[PDB]
Amino acid sequence: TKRSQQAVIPNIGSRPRVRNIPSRISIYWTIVKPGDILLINSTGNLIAPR
Amino acid sequence: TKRSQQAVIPNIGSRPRVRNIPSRISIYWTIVKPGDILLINSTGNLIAPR
Amino acid sequence: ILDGENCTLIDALLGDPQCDGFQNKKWDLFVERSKAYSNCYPYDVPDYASLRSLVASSGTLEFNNESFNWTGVTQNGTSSACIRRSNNSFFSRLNWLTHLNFKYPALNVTMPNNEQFDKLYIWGVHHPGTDKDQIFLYAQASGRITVSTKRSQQAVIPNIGSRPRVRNIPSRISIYWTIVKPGDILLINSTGNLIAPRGYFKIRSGKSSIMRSDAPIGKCNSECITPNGSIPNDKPFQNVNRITYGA
Amino acid sequence: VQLVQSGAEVKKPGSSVKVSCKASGVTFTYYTISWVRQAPGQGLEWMGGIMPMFGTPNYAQKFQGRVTITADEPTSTIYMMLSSLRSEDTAVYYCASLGNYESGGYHPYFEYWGHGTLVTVSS
Amino acid sequence: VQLVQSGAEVKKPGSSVKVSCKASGVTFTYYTISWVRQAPGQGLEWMGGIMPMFGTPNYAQKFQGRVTITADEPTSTIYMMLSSLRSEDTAVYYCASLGNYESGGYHPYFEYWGHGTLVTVSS
Amino acid sequence: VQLVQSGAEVKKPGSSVKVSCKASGVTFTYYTISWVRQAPGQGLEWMGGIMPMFGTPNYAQKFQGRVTITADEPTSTIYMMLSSLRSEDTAVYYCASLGNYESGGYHPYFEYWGHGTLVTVSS
Amino acid sequence: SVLTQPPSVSGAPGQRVTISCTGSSSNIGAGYDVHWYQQLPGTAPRLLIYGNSNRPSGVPDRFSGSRSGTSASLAITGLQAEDEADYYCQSYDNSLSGSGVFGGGTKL
Amino acid sequence: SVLTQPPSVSGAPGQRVTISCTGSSSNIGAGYDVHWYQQLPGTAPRLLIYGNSNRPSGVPDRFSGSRSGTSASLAITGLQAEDEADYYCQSYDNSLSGSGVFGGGTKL
Amino acid sequence: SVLTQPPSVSGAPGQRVTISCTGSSSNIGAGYDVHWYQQLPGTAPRLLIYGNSNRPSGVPDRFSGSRSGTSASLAITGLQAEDEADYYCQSYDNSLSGSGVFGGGTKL
Repeated sequence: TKRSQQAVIPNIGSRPRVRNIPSRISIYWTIVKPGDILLINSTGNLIAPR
Repeated sequence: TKRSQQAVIPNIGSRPRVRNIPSRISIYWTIVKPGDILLINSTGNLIAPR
Repeated sequence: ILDGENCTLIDALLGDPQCDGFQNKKWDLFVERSKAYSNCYPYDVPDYASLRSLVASSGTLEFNNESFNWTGVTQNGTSSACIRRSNNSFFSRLNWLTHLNFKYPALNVTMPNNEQFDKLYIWGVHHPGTDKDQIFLYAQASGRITVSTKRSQQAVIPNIGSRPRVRNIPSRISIYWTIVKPGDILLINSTGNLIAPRGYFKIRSGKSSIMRSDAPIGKCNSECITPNGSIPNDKPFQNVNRITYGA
Repeated sequence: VQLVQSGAEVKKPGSSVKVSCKASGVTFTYYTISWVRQAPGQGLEWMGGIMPMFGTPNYAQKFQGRVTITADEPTSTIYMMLSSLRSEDTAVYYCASLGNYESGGYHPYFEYWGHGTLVTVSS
Repeated sequence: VQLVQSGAEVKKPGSSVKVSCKASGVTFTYYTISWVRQAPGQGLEWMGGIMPMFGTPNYAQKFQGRVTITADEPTSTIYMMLSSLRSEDTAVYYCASLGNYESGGYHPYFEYWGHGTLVTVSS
Repeated sequence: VQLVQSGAEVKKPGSSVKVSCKASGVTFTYYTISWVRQAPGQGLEWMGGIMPMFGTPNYAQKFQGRVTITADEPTSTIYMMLSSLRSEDTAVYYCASLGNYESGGYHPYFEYWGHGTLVTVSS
Repeated sequence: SVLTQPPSVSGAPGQRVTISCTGSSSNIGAGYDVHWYQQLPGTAPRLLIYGNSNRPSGVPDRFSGSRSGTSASLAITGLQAEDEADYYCQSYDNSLSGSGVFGGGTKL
Repeated sequence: SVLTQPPSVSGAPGQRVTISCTGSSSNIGAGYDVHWYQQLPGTAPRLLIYGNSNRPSGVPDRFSGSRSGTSASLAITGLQAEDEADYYCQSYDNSLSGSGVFGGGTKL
Repeated sequence: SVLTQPPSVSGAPGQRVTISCTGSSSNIGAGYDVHWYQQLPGTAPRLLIYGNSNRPSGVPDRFSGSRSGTSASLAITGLQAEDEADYYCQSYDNSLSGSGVFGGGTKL
């Protein structure tokens, strides 16, 4: 946003299987104030908001 | 320094243009106590102190 | 009382050779001296304050060796910065893995917790001071470590680079910890630079704590100990020191 | 880096060899000093090896027992002791520093060479 | 990984085909099982595909409507149903697992093959 | 990006040249606009250069003192002023934008060219 | 079916170089690769080339290939009489699904 | 002007290989590249090679080059009669600014 | 000693290509490299190739090598009469230590 930057790099690797899934989803949040703009640059692995 | 290490990797990417600039500067600080030594290794993108 | 001579709590936890006698010790109050200093491999701890606090509150150094399957790498790594008895050695509780036959296979080691208590695992990441040194030790230029449980993931990427030489070492060791609850499983994937653990610490809850003080230890009976010394507790208030322990 | 080995004239009856090879100004700490011999009339033969900052010097198992490598903190000397000298140990002994490269099938090579002490065994 | 397809002798008048292909011991979870036919006297023809852990099996639009792939949690079976069998569905049906490679113009190839059920339609 | 240079008919006695080259729709902010001349009958000769967002325009030291490049915020014009015109400044002046590539021995090349103003000096 | 394939002839020579050439228009020339699946008679086909140049675990240096522009070609550099089998090429298509275009396969 | 350039001759052959060779001492041989700008008569020049080997968006496989030590050379592998134009080489210099050294350019 | 070495002959030719070939079984063919140490008479040997193809700081383009499968070979492409010296090959071994297998070295 105009005020913040969150840069996340996914980590490929096997984790203990919880209910047969060795992968994980990391959840993040960002707040956008009036007048600001959200901009999502992604080259992969993005679970997009609706 | 003898006591601390700060390793920062810049993130190339476009952000919302604030006053026609799509880039940002991240500011960091380090304290050096008497008897210690500051050491800056940089391979680029360093905004150096004066 | 366990009077910490020359050892800090963290050094006593890792096992710097000068501090070898503090093995499997228990304590109600750990007394740290201001003269303490480290004489092993230079290290830093991210969130040092939290690790120091959590060991101190547990109040035990009970250590159980555990058999990790490190097939394919060299064990019992040793350094000239941490000499025990004029021989090269290392932190007694950490296991420095290096290459074998100039290969460091990708590790994927698992160790289940089938007990009924939590386990505290201490491990570390080595940051060589030169890209040259990185090859000599692990045969792989890059490196990435990822240790996971069912609940947590810690992904650390070592940083090759020269730091100011402290006791002739331009490299550092970063110390990390992970807690494994009953029923969970620790899984360590490493492609290099992993300072492996040799086991787990028991973790308890109780009245233990830690205190910085330079007062000599005495043969007496007093319920509250402060850095100025023990004080009588017959009076309801006191003005000696805001840092206290006991009633 | 420049490796300075010299001396070791003669040691006739028994074990007396000792060589120094004081390395000068080597930057990367986890280096090596690998001792190599060359008998007059025969090629090389790896014979020792050490990392001063690391531990446990390494031998070639054709000399395990009759060799011993050490180091020193203030001076960077690299001391080698031979036990039970025989007529089969007349040669020139070199001390070399290993260098690296990043590739598959990595293998360390002998970057910098010293000059060689002329150990000699005779009546 | 080893793929185990079997059975499917004859289904003459109408829709009765069903094939299983129980995959054994596949490690990476987001794998695939792509069904391929080979009529006797003609080459291959992609006809289906599924990722058991992902959703919505994928078809070739020359069979959309007369085919259906499913899966199962406890057993790793891959059940495929044909509807409205005709004489144009006498062939050998394979089940294969796709593998990867990192390059431009990526395209997944058929790493491991099963053995093939001999579906046959006759009077 | 498209570069729009135009005008500059004649400037006979002294210093009057001024050229604009309004760049259109350049995305990456830290770009360049490097001026290049081509006398009729001779090849190119670098003569100036500027980064509008950066500072301190750069010259060729064969013109230092008799050239001056500036910029503008609202319009993207690149204004260039020549001082003390002589008969040795009859040429065609281009304005080009530099582009990159990642390699050893990096060197920026002239990606996009303008069209060229016909500066002319005559009695 | 969609990919154009040398219909039924590879012209089985002696031990010289034998080449099978497959081509098609855009949706195969839009940047996608080819593979090469040898099919021993009856047995399920075995993979030989992926990504137009690589060789999987367990294929000799006798086989090779290359995609040159808007066409691709297998290249059997060596040859032997125990390698007589079909050869199928896979590619991708952009007819909104078009995944496994195979063709007809050469012979011998 | 600084780079030595084949003065005015490319010796326009038929459709064989034509090569223009440019060279200069250190400050051009200190590790810096060359480029190649063709100039159709009158119109602003068009780029052909950057980094001594690459080809930009929209140049055929007729043009190529290489910097070999302390010299560089364009190599027009093919040729045709509608490509008759100048060819300019850029390099860098270390006379404390020395940016856009070009030369004189060949012909045809 | 362990590595097989062309015993004492390089067959010093004129200015042609001269090749020394060293080979050994597994524990040298298990993926490890070779190097090439030239030894001027008397003076400590000087490194020429590491990793079967590279050349250190200060060796001309006259020397080259390659490990092809379960054998390796130096290749002195050029030749001159002031390069007459030994050539030793290093490899690795897996007899549980086996570090510096050298051999006997060629000549001239």
